[PDB]
Amino acid sequence: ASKLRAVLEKLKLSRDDISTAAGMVKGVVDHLLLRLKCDSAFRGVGLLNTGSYYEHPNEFDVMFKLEVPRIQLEEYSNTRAYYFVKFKPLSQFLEGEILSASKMLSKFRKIIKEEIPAVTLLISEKISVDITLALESKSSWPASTQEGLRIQNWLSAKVRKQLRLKPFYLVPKQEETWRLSFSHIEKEILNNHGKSKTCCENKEEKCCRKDCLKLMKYLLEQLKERFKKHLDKFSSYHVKTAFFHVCTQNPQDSQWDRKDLGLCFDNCVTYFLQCLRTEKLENYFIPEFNLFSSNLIDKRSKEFLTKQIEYERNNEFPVFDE
Ligand SMILES: [Zn+2]
Repeated sequence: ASKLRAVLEKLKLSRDDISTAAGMVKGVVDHLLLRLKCDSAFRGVGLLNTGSYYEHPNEFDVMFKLEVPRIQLEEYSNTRAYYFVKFKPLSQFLEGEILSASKMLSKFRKIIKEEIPAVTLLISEKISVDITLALESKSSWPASTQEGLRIQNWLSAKVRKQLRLKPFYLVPKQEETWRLSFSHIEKEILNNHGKSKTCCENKEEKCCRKDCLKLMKYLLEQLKERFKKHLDKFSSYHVKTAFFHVCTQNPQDSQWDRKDLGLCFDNCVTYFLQCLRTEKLENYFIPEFNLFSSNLIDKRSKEFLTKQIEYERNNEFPVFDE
């Protein structure tokens, strides 16, 4: 549809500005990586490479991963996503048997501080980088994910098995808990997203999946930008999660034809609206973890965002107007 394509054209205008800043961040990040490598605790550290930039302007997100030897997890309450970690030289942060996140974060923060979720939010001039520490575990994924990643009918059972052989990550968050992270898998599915292995590799198989995700993120950004903080709790992660569920529901590449961009976008919006109304948005990897629970976002805010998105959809997205 013309309006949506005009919006996608407008977003392209900002590409080089994002590009150039990325190389400035990358220079600083490359610089911290080497100094973190000197410290005993962080000697194995490396760059995970994930998030918006890696997937397809002043804000950037970077994850530092650290290989931790044979890990053992303990689920904080019945949270599904939060854990204490223990083992089957990081013993300096051991609270007896349990790895202290705030001990690890304090030194991690101090080293970067010396050099100059999120751990560090740091600055080169008008560049905000969030830097996150992630423990890497090459073990089987925890049981809370056993019913997650429901890609079998879309990306295939074989791909699901291959993805679950990859490591998983833990990011520091009733204190001292770590949360599961699969940002590496999120990037892999967005960049290898078709039922056809050649989806978006030639002119006959251009789908509109990525453009739909971009449009959904831009929709939420624009609605937030209009308010000085009713929508503070909503993030691009909610939009991305909802988008993954919509790919599951529409597994065929022929359901994402570029010429059907308007209909595909409507699908994404209508699903996100359903999530708002039912107050349920399951983490794509951890189904019992409800991103839209009342513990996380009050009923009123969810109700409020429902009204605006409903208004936008019923009037052809005036927020996207010239
Ligand atoms: Zn494609």
